[PDB]
Amino acid sequence: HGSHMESADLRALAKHLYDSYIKSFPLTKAKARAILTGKTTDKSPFVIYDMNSLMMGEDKIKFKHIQSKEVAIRIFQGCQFRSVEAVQEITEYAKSIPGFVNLDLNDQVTLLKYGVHEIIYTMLASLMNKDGVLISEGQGFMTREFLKSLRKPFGDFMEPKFEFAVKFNALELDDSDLAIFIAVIILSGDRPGLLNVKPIEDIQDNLLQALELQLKLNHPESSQLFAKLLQKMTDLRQIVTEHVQLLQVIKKTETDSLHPLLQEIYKDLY
Ligand SMILES: Cc1c(C)n(Cc2ccc(C(C)(C)C(=O)O)cc2)c2ccc(C(=O)N[C@H](C)c3cccc(C4CC4)c3)cc12
Repeated sequence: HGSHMESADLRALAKHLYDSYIKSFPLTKAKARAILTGKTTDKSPFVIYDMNSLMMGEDKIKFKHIQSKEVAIRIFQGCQFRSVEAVQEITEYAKSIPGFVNLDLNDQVTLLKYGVHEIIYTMLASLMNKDGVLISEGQGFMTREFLKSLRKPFGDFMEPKFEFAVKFNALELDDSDLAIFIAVIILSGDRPGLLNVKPIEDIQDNLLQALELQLKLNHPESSQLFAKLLQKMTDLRQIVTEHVQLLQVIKKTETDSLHPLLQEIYKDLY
């Protein structure tokens, strides 16, 4: 429909959330895609396609701590070290969402608990194509087929992430669309264990309308793209369930997981 004063607010909200999306996250989908196509002035990332290429990229790494079994551990421990840094960047973006910090602190924890994994899955699509995924803030690129070649419990922990990304990146969403799409996931008013739901649903419905207005403007072709995104929010919860069910098996009937003190030692040291 036509414009008005309310449309001026949703476009300003979309820009405000976009400004926070650029600052909260260092590698946006715009630059992440520019690295994959080689059309960026930055150096080409190191490619990990076989076991031999992996034993050359680790020589560029500073540390050296964990045999064909230590590979599946170091690789898994790697994204675990980015997942902990992910929450740092996701929380800063969540705090920048207008009205999130005014919620109850117990709800802010509950929204971030069940929602951070879906954002990790969502933003992971911005870093990967049909061949591999960008790792270490665009410094490396690990092949999808190489992640399949890992040991049996670890050859299937990245594949659900690639299958969702191929269907998700087929929508050609940009940083402006993904900015509003993440906030809607954060402000999911039906997270198990919320205190005040009404103030959260007001923000989500406000973010939903700012998202639908964004998609109608930023995507003239392909109607019902807003309905396609809402189905992806339902797909993520099914994928996170299969991921958290697989993560508890590798952390209890496989690895030791990383020690709590060692993780903070590696964070502040390098
Ligand atoms: C498997 C893997 C993925 C898939 N990546 C991409 C990735 C991007 C972005 C995200 C988030 C969630 C932040 C996102 O933006 O969506 C997640 C995963 C990686 C990024 C870096 C590394 C990694 O080993 N680094 C260094 C070398 C490192 C740092 C500390 C400790 C160690 C080893 C214990 C000694 C290694 C691994 C991976």
